[PDB]
Amino acid sequence: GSAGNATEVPANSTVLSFCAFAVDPAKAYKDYLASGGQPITNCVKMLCTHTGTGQAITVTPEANMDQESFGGASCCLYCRCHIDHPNPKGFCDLKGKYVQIPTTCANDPVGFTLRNTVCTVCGMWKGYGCSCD
Amino acid sequence: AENVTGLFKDCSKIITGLHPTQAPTHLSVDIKFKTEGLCVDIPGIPKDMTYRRLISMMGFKMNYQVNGYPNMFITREEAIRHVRAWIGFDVEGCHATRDAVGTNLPLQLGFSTGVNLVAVPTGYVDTENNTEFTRVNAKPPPGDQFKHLIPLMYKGLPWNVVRIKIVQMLSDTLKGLSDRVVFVLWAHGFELTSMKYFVKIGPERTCCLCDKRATCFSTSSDTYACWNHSVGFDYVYNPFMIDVQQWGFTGNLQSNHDQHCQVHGNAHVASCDAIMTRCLAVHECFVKRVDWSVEYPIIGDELRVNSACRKVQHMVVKSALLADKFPVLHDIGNPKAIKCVPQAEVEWKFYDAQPCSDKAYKIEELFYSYATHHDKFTDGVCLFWNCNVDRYPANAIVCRFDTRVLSNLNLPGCDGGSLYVNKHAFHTPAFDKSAFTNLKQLPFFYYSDSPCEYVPLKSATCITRCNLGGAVCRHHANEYRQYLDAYNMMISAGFSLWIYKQFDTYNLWNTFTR
Ligand SMILES: [Mg+2]
Ligand SMILES: [Zn+2]
Ligand SMILES: [Zn+2]
Ligand SMILES: [Zn+2]
Repeated sequence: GSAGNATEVPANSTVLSFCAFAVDPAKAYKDYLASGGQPITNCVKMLCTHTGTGQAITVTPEANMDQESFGGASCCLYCRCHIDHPNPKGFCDLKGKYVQIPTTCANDPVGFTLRNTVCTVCGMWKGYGCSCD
Repeated sequence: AENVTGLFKDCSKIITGLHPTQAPTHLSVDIKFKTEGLCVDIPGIPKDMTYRRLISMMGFKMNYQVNGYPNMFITREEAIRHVRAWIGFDVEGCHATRDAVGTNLPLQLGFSTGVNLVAVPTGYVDTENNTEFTRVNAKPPPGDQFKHLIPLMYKGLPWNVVRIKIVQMLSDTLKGLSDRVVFVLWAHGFELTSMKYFVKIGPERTCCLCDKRATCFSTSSDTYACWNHSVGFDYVYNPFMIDVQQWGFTGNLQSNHDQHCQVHGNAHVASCDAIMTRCLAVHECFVKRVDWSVEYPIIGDELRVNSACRKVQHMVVKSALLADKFPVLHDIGNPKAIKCVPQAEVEWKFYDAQPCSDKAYKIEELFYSYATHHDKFTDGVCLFWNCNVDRYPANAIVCRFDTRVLSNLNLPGCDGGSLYVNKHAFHTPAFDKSAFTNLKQLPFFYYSDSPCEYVPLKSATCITRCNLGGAVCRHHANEYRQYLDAYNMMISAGFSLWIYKQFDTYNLWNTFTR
């Protein structure tokens, strides 16, 4: 009986509990977006120069004028829902680093993290995009 | 400003907030990085290398509509449709004293079944790399009533163990009766939280290798399964639940239960609490008498019981009329006319508490009580066929259900009562010797008045249509064999046959002689 520290706000209550219980936390969220549900909010937002590397994985925030900067351990769904990681054992990619997303698609940065995967060539977002291809 | 949730509360005793990365949310990040509503990176002030923060799972509050995803909570109506999907669930708990504080963990998980599973305090804990399911220190809740939970802290058992134990105990209890589960609970919240551990969720799916919808999920290898063909399945794939207290009762569960049922006492053991939640939910819906609008698929063996019910009724009460030549027969517990023996010169009088709108003029409206009604029915004979009452009148033919016996048909109820279901399930009082005090137990016999017509079976007890001989008369010898077979089925489904003390097989022979 708090006596504790609040990490979360009501608007996200429903979604997270859903994704928590799901056998497929990925699909669960995805579908929820379809249901007319609001995407995750309150994830950690950076005050940045907006110049820097465009790269999606950064050790310190690097944003393009187009992209915006996020703590990103907030934008990792499995970190955010406190459930196991897609990686078999056991670790997470987005904890201990930062992540950038185009400002338009930064409405739901959590999905954006799941939806796309960064190439090992330029270490940057694929399709948002790559000098490769 | 601003609004916050009990859900995912950070119960750690850590005084510092979290580095903007490795922090779960902007609410979490420490003051030091926050400016102008934004959060900002300070290479200068380092992220924790090693930390353990307990995350509270409480007030899970899940109400959502997804087209592919089925509601976890069900309507009062929809919960009636599925009964003995019904299992009472109340989980005692413990709080974290030492490494962190502020949330609650499952200690003893109670069930409507006597079963009690205990667990070692286990909670979700956050580290730099991952969220990690692990043991925790915990204390018994503060009250003197809770002093009995102390020993349970040490006892057992690994959660990966428990969730399989739950699924098997749930698997074998529910297998024959239903295709799904519903949990009947008093405090919606805590036991939803306890559900995090064993339960998973998702759009409906079919049992793997099997025909029907899946109850269970196995993590070991991605699979789905039902109650039937499933073991080594550690999870529950799509449970259902409903909150009784959500129905507007005034008091605490113990008060509400204790009025209706004096059979369930109090031990604060978690099962007792989860029994009481069914025992009371049953009463609420099913002591309201015999709603005929509901429809319950039958499996099984019941249909044969259904017919054998009528067959043994017809014959007994026929003979009973021949033997003792009653002027009048008082049928009690007959909503509709429906004479069990269509044709008898006997004056047939109908009584029930609720008459059917059709055939209402034929029936007299009465609630039977031995205290009021022993005086009045003296003349003739009385018939109660599955009309269950306090102690019965001396002159009587009655069929009552014995709660005590167990079939896949009937389920526990208040108080000592069982709730029997084939269709139109009727909750019934508890089997009591005191009600049969005047009547005597009815020995099996077979009576046909007929002309006669592989191996012969000769039976001392039957009034053979022809007893001159052996006499195995291939029509009766076969017909007796069939009736005794469907009679031994009705008694196997646990019905009881009681008759007036006066009745004697012999008086039947006199109808034969001519
Ligand atoms: Mg409870
Ligand atoms: Zn993560
Ligand atoms: Zn690339
Ligand atoms: Zn009771």
